[PDB]
Amino acid sequence: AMTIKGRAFPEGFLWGGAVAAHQLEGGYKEGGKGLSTADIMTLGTNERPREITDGVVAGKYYPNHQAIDFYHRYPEDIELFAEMGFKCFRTSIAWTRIFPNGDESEPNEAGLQFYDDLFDECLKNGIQPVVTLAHFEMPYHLVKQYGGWRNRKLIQFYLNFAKVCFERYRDKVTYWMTFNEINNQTNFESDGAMLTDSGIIHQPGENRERWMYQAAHYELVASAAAVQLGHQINPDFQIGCMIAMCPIYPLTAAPADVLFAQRAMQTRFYFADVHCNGTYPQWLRNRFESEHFNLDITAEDLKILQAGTVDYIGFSYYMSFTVKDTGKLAYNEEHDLVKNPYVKASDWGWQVDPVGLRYAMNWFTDRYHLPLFIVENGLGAIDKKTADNQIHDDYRIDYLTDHLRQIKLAVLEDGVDLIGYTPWGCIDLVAASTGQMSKRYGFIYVDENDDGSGSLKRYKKDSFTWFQHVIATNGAEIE
Amino acid sequence: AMTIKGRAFPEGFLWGGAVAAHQLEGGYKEGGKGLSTADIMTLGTNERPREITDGVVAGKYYPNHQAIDFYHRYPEDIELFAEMGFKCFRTSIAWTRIFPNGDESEPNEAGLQFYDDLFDECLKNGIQPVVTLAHFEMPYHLVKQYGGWRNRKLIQFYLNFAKVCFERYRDKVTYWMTFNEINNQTNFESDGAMLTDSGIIHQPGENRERWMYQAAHYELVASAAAVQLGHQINPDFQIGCMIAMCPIYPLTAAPADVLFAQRAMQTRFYFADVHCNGTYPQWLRNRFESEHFNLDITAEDLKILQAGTVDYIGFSYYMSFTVKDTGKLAYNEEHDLVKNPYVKASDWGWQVDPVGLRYAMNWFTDRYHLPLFIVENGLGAIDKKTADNQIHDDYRIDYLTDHLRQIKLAVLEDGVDLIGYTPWGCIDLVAASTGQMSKRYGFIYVDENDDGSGSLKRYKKDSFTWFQHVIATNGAEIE
Ligand SMILES: OC[C@H]1O[C@@H](O)[C@H](O)[C@@H](O)[C@@H]1O
Ligand SMILES: OC[C@H]1O[C@@H](O)[C@H](O)[C@@H](O)[C@@H]1O
Repeated sequence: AMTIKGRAFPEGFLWGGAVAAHQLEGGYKEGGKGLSTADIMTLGTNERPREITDGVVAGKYYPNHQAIDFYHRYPEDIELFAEMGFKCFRTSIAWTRIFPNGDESEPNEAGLQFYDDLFDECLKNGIQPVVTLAHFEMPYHLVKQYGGWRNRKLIQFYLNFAKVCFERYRDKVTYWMTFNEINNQTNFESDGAMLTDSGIIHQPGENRERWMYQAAHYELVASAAAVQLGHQINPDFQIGCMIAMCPIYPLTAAPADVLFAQRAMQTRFYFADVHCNGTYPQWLRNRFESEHFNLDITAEDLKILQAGTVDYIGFSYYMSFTVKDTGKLAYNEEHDLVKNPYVKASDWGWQVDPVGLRYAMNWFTDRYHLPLFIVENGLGAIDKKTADNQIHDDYRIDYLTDHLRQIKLAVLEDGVDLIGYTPWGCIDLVAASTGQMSKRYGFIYVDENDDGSGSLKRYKKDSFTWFQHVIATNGAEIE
Repeated sequence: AMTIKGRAFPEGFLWGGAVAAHQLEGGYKEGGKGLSTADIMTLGTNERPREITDGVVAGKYYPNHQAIDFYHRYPEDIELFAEMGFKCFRTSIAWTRIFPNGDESEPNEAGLQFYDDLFDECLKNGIQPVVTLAHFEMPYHLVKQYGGWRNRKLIQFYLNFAKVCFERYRDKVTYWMTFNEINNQTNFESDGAMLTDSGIIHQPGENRERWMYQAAHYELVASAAAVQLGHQINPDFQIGCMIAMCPIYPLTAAPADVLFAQRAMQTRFYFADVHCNGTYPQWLRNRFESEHFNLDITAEDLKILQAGTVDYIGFSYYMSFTVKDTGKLAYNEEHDLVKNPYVKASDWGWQVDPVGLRYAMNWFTDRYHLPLFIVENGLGAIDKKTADNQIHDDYRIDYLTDHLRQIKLAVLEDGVDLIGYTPWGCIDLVAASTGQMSKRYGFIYVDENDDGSGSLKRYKKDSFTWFQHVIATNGAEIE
């Protein structure tokens, strides 16, 4: 029964922080940038959904247009990351800075130069960029013109973008991921998931589930083609998938509940099966037939999938879910979840379950036997900044400490292969679900309110010093 | 929502029945046969354990000595199997008929001739033998002389036996399995599991768990060496493992219960991980270190394991288990199970859970992506034979029908790759746990009582006609 206190994480462990371009950069039309799917989502709340508009509508507030102005302020924000001691910085390359409309024959030089400048600023401070190519910010032109990822043509458009980035940043970036949280669209009834993952805005009469699987198929093919392409450009690239890991528990030991939870996880994680094993699960191929989807899946696609399996599994962890049998062995995330009575929840309703992260790490390890990278984890919570500009975020420290304890057990005791750990929203940024600044994740407070007002000044929260010390001690004190 | 009624199992499906040599043959010293570990186990009950004696003790009744005399009666019993329409017959080759003491330099010809005669009788009736090499009947001399599978020397002794069988029956047997229910010894406190799997009779002061893992290691190495050897002798052999598949559910959605059940299944099924993936799970290698086992595991062993992974997973299914968190993340099967309040149980306390078999089939498929073969399934129950020699075993038909429904769903809807299905104890035989005849599994009633008395006549139960019709219709009517 030996303590984990005093034992560090492995040597070479990548501590850092994670963001996405559209949530912090602002500068949404600077440098020739095109309009993205993030730029058409208005401000919402936990109770009122963001509105998805047909382009920019006069008079409406779009939080992603200016965000926190990291497009201009990155030198000073990176200084703060370096003060905390980050080894890496996980962000996205904005697709619309490189291919503003998506279907150009040549990339945008000003966009490429922006990321050279950003990555150089990181590297000058000893911080390695870790890059996600698709992160909920595809060109709105591809949505309007082609129907988004309904259209097979997007595979090549994505690959044109991937190729440019892999070549330009060949000597600057080692770790890449293809499609952020590709499996959010498991909830095929979620307008937000469908737009962010796939550029799908529902058309009357369409079969939502059918089109989700078609789009996901093309994305999986594009990912596999990109893994092969990237390795041709630089064989030392590590190219991963990115899975939203919300584990799903059975409510009870009733056999039907246990089978329903197994199918729920098969449904939410088939994307990982394809990314890692290179083949579709047969239950799901059988579903396509029994639901009469008639998907466009070719022999060439299947060959690409098998040849383009990933090097590691990047994943996010925030929460777990629970299900009971509904009477039909098919999981519909919009309707089939029940609240877990054993755990508490955040103010946005997200269940707090650190033990579930140890479960999840074992689940991925035993299924796939690949290295993992925790590329998002965090607690969205209200902060109050005091008169003397302090932020006493003990609630956020507690959440992160509790999750790190379970991660540390999974690494030291269970022997999970973990590349690194990057908390989400390390500088306060625009929330995805709601567009709120008030749902704060950061170690660094940004003085911007939900209505966009404020000085935009940055202040260190108490969690900044906490995480700085975790990094300095390589997690040794966590117990 | 299409019915499965009217849809058959796949073409080429192997229906049959399963037994083990020591449970039905009798003739325990005929033809030069040596004393086995089955021949030193006395009669018990659900409440009173079988006694394991040091060799044969005068005056005690050993049910396996004469069993049901299939050693002499096989021609007439096989006629009954052929009348039911079996495609295959799953049995073991008695290790002690081939190598009576285990360490001989040459095999026993009379033993080899017995299996030529038995297999020829099957094949003359169009029934293919399916053979398990080790099935709870190893030579007692190896236990006494070497300490059973505590001793590395048993690897070669097992391989001498395997080689002889593979060569002799090269043109008669396609499907082989190495070690029956290799994972029963997960319960390292079970005297029965330790003797039957591993030839281990506890010595005072020994660390039971440590020695279980050592023995299992040598058995896994022997299995992997045998897969390679068999394929050299006949590349068309299909050589499988044999896992006792009791799935383990969490009692509730409490995160600690879910993690404990995950570890319980990792513990009970690491054997499958080794047989299929070719490597130990890291959590378990870490356990060996933290429990200070100092196991004898060499680089050569690990190389053999990786090169000798199996062609298919043979498994038994009878029941499921449930667990709740005990406060320590280590599963001890003798103490850590709780009864599942959602299901009923047999008269020997075995939980009835057909849905769990669909769960299990998905669990193996998604973890390993190998074909499966259900080589045991059945209900041990009291039968009453009427005055007119009928046996109205509707309880047994019901159990088997309910399990076949779930199997059929797993094959037709979930797309699991299933080679065949062989109910256990197809002719009434001596129970393993207790040595009782009264715990009956068969389609064919044998008139022998728990004390060995009776005529030994065979009678068709109602389930015989039921299963004959399942085979004739290739399972099409099951709904
Ligand atoms: O992006 C953060 C989270 O958003 C939720 O809407 C999704 O369902 C999760 O899968 C995801 O991890
Ligand atoms: O042999 C039949 C059954 O015996 C029980 O004692 C074991 O625990 C099971 O794993 C096995 O399937």
